[PDB]
Amino acid sequence: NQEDSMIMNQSSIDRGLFRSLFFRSYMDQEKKYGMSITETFEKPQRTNT
Amino acid sequence: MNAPDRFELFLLGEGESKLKIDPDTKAPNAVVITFEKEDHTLGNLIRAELLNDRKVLFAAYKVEHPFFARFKLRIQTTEGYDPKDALKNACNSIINKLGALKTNFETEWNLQTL
Amino acid sequence: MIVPVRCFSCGKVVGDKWESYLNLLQEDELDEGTALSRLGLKRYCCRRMILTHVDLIEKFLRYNP
Amino acid sequence: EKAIPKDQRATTPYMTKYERARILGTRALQISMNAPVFVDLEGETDPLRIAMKELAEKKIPLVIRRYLPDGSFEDWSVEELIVDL
Amino acid sequence: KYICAECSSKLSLSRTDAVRCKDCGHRILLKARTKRLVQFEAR
Amino acid sequence: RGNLMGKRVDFSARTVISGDPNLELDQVGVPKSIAKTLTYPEVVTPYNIDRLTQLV
Amino acid sequence: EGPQVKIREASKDNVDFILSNVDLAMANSLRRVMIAEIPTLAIDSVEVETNTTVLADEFIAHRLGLIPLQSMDIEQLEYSRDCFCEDHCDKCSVVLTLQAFGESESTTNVYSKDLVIVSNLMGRNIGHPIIQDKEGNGVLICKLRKGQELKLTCVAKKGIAKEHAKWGPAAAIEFEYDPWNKLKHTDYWYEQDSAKEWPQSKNCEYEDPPNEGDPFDYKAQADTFYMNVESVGSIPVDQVVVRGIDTLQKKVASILLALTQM
Ligand SMILES: [Zn+2]
Ligand SMILES: [Zn+2]
Ligand SMILES: [Zn+2]
Repeated sequence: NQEDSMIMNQSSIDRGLFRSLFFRSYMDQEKKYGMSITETFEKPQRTNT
Repeated sequence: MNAPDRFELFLLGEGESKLKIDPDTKAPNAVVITFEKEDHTLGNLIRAELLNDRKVLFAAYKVEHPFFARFKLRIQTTEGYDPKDALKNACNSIINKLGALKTNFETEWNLQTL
Repeated sequence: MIVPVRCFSCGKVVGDKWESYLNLLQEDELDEGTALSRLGLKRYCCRRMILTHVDLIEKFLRYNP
Repeated sequence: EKAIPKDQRATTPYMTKYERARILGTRALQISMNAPVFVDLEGETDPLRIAMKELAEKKIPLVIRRYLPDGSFEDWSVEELIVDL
Repeated sequence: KYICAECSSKLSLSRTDAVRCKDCGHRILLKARTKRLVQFEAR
Repeated sequence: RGNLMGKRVDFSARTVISGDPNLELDQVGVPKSIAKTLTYPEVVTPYNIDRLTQLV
Repeated sequence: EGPQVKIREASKDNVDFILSNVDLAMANSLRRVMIAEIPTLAIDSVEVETNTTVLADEFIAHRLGLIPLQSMDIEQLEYSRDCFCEDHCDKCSVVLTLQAFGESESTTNVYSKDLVIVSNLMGRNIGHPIIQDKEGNGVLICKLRKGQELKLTCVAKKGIAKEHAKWGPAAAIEFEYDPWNKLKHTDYWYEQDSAKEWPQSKNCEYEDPPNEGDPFDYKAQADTFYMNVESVGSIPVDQVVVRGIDTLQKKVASILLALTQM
């Protein structure tokens, strides 16, 4: 714990001490580049890709 | 992301011996016993039992790093006394004391109604 | 959200008495310390674990989902 | 004409730490590239240790060109250099 | 395959179909959890 | 001053530092993941041919 | 004769006793094995089939793991890593099912008693959730609103607290010795008077107060250790100490066996 460091109890850590949930959100759009042409949300099948 | 295997602390790894005994050249009749996957619990007790024996001269336990569940016990006895025999005697005495304590605790618990 | 299952410091189970703690605070109108002592919390670790907890689970359940 | 004869050299005969490091690195690189080894190896495989042993035994055939600011250079064999370290 | 944020009713819509809830005008159209087996550990 | 005096490096890692009384003065602890990602191009030699084969 | 135990008091999940004619190292090792080396049964794996509560699957799984489970017959149970089984066979694991859902306007509280044992215990009183509250509900797990369905399976394996604190059979293990400063092990921090600043310990009444007339006893050693063991509920304190002693003896015997083999 030198240099202001700290020692944390492993038992407490695994027992519910300072556990956190991190949520990250990704956004996607089908923005149209040219009329009549738009992106599609489909699983690629390796054909023509 | 690379935390140590928690179960590995008390479980022997593949191709790993529980005890590794090697000679020590620092002093005559000195040996080093590396205990794997063990903590202060057994090392301190074994060393304390060893120090209680008159024949045993030096008995010191060292933990290299908290990350690794392993320690080293340096044992030096008098001439003509094999350190392994001293360790075996200390372990037998520890077992006898533990059995006596268990029997006493059981008797006391049985005697008490609660 | 919910009261911790076990005390962080020692590991004593404290989740059983949270409802009893609330009942003692409300039904019997007892003070925090007296209620905690009655519940059987001697070490201050469990005392602060129970006292400092906040019931955010009810607030989350206030929403329709 | 710039080259100075073997004698009448004003540079320090004692080996320099930079020179020692450079010689060790060059010898280790050569050994790693399957270069001949002039010292018998007693169960040693690390190139740096082999280079250190060769320097201790003065078996390194390298040279040092002490370059003066003007441009003149003085040649020094590893064997004659004195390693204070 | 999909649920409504408010109605919370299954839709099971397909491709080239409106993404608006049939019961209400809301069109959040959340999706239900995967049917694949999921396992977690207390560690 | 952006690409000649100071330029980005391939073989290098960066991360937090923690104290360790049980380490030698010249010895520095390294994460296993960083060690795996970072590599050294050791040339094959008869001295360590077996060791390199085992590593491969 | 050896070391003897003087149980000052006993309870359902709390026993205070005194150990005499025992070394400090032995007492410390006993405490360590009792807090860490005692096998216990706790939920290890959580499989979610239909969860829609406000909480998270990992969160609820962690909460379930800490739930105490009966482990009186833990010795009969075998570690999963030891027995040759495909996955969580009845011989090495206990299987429970948690099912719940809300209704019109009454929140559904999930407790330990809601867990239902599904595996065959073969007449073994192991894996039953521990209930100690007066109401008997148990440990609160979560709360479900209308339309929130909770449906999961829990597999509990034999393990020790060293791998995870959830297996800890004892919450707090108080260990004290030398109430009066006879061995000079501790130098009390004082500003006006050491005795006044530091209140006398409860165990002080069980030892003769020191007399200033006599000199310091340099031959004295730690003895008469006052130990209070409290059990979470999985194992009674008496069985907790018995199992700790058994585990320490087994470890010493394993060391001896390794020495003999090598
Ligand atoms: Zn506590
Ligand atoms: Zn809708
Ligand atoms: Zn099995």
